[PDB]
Amino acid sequence: MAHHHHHHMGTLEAQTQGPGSPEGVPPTDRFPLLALLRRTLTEEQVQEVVAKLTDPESSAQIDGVVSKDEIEKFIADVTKDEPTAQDISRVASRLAAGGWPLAGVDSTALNA
Repeated sequence: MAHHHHHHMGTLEAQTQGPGSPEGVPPTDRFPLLALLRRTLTEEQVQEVVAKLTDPESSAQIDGVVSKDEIEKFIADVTKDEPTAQDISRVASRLAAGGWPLAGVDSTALNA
């Protein structure tokens, strides 16, 4: 009820850059790209969501519980206001592919 759905209207494949060529970066919450806080979760903000999500201790007090719905909470927490299957899927893709220690993860593919 009330909730509509704007169809896929967006051919604007955005580019990336960062400081130049972001690779070899350590898993540090404070990247230069974290100077952007907006409703529309771009890569940086998604990687931030997962950077928070990946700490199972902190989540236990941020909202007070640990349940996988937490993804939605953290997304909406980033001024998204609108955690849809898109957001949950992307974030989930990051944390799913974000296999900690040596899982074969790319230290550059975390950017776009």
